[PDB]
Amino acid sequence: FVEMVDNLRGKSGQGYYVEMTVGSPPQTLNILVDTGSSNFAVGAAPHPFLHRYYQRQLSSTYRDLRKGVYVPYTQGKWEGELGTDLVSIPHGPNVTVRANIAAITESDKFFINGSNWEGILGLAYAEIARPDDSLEPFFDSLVKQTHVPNLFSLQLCGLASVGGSMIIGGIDHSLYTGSLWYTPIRREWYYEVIIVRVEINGQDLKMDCKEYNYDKSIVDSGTTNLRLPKKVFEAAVKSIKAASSTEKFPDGFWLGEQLVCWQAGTTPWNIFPVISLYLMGEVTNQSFRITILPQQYLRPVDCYKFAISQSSTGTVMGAVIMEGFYVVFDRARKRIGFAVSACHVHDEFRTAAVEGPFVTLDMEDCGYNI
Ligand SMILES: NC1=N[C@@]2(CO1)c1cc(-c3cccnc3F)ccc1Oc1c(F)cc(C3=CCOCC3)cc12
Repeated sequence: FVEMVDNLRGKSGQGYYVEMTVGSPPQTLNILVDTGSSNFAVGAAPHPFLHRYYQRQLSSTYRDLRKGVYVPYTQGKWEGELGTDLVSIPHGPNVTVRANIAAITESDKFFINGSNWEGILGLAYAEIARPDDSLEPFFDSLVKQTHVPNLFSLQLCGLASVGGSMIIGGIDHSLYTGSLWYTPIRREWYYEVIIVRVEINGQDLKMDCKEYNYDKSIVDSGTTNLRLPKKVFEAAVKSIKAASSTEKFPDGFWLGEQLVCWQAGTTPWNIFPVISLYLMGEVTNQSFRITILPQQYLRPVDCYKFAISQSSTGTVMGAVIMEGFYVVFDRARKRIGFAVSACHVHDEFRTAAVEGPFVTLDMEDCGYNI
């Protein structure tokens, strides 16, 4: 899938985007790739932050659905007008599909000042689409209307410019080393998974594993940080604090309230512990683990921010997790694959890892239910 490699760009902390076209003749837009939502929505008015926007008046293939959509989320809001049009991905499969497009006509804290994207591609499932699950997500339309296989994979490589690959309809083996290990998609809404054990430098946090997935754990390309439920974050910080105690930092730093700095080239990587998440495996009583480095959870702003934070919406495996791995969203088999990314950032002492099998009992009890 050579044509799709390196089809993602971005700025640190502002997400990864892919070039798309909408309408006839095609209008080119850069679109944020978001596995944590399910709408395709694009700027359609001259907001001052935008390089460009969708001009429905210029598209002969535009169809109005004559319905509005209103989308508040935890950190912002957009609203718009529903329609369909022809959509393609220039550095994707050689196909063109008729997709739902929300033309964004009002927004708050959605667009980012200085960013180079103009819309959002929600790759999650219809259950969390707005206004409801009748609005078919883009990927659902793509698979229904073409022979593109029902899967995609992401290699996120990490203002400094970031890069990556979105392989639509397949897997590119040059993007990872070792084997893929798969964890089940628990339910098709978000890309929900189940974490069955957590270790900091190989030391089990020893919490009831339900806490790790309260109220859910998801794989989310549209979140920068690793977000952990409050109780788990407390416990994880406590352990990370202890493991790194040879150098002392202010309390606010652990809350993301301030940075920490060292002289260029002397960041003490080795004093910071690795973080391991064991995920439910494909087989009964079988798990595997993924392990990330401080290179993943200490974000450049040599100064750095702590990129793990507390959550009230469950665990979010954001860019901090994903930049460690090649991640396969195997929708066809209701599973997510992880393999060590060929592009992840590390040092000569430690590298991100995907390892298994491990023996883990009562993994079904780790899932949260109402
Ligand atoms: N993953 C996720 N995507 C969000 C929030 O988190 C998001 C992230 C970004 C962003 C910002 C910075 C860096 N990287 C990003 F992806 C930008 C804009 C943005 O917009 C929306 C949005 F409009 C709706 C929703 C939802 C709609 C319906 O229910 C599910 C949530 C989520 C998001």
